Amino acid sequence: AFFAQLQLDEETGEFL
Amino acid sequence: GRLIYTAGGYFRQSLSYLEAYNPSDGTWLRLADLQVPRSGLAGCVVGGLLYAVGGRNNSPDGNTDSSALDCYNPMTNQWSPCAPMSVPRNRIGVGVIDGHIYAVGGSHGCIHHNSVERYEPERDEWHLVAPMLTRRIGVGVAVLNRLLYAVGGFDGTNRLNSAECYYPERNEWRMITAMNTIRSGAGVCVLHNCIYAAGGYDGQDQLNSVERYDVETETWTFVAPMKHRRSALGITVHQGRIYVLGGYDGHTFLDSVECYDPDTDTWSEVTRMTSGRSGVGVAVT
Repeated sequence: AFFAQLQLDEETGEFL
Repeated sequence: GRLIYTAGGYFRQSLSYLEAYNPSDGTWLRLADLQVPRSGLAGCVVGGLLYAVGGRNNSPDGNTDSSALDCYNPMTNQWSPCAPMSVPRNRIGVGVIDGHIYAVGGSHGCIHHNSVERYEPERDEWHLVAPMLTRRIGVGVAVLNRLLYAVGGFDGTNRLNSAECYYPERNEWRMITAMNTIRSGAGVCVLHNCIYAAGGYDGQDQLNSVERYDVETETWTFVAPMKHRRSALGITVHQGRIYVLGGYDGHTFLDSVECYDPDTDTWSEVTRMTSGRSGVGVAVT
């Protein structure tokens, strides 16, 4: 709801 | 002869690529795109057809986990949708027994699955089977002597060194000997009747180590390590050698394809993918 910054997945490198 | 197919993956967003590598002549061929972009999927083959199972479409427009099963026929260069799974499964593992596809673990949003389901191509139907003892995403799966093995992964809290196996005739999972190393997002496959686990993430760092399980001795033993540490790699076997494709190492998205020759216990980098990516689905036919 707060338009948070994306977080890095340490294993896959995807940002979500 | 047979080709190594790689489908999907991730670099900046989930990808739609389907590409085939020919180990005999070192060439790549670009084939028909996936109908929906996918990363964190798994590939397998049944009756000469390539299946792409689960994953997610992670793009700047948002993320959607996938319950999709899609079938590629190399003879037509076309994808065909099949019946979807009961639940979306990102970072799924798959195995084939008696021409049925087992879909193991994976996630749907924050849910980390212990559930397992089985697809029968002749009926285009999925059926739930007994769930694993442990929730597992980024789980390595292989089949040995018609038993299904689920190796490592992440349970929602902890990365795992544990492994379990499923006996279809009893519809029951049991824990086996744990690996020497915690591995989430390893590549797991069967080669010469041993289960190999290559790479992965140990909770702190990506791994280049590789270990193999022998059901006769109930022991995991290290073999030669890969040159490049990686997790969220694709793994497959072609003509008695293991190939690992892509992955992530905490700093970069790998394009490296390394080949393990069990007869010499050595790895070499045999080719590179057309671009770096993690979370690919890979299979050989």
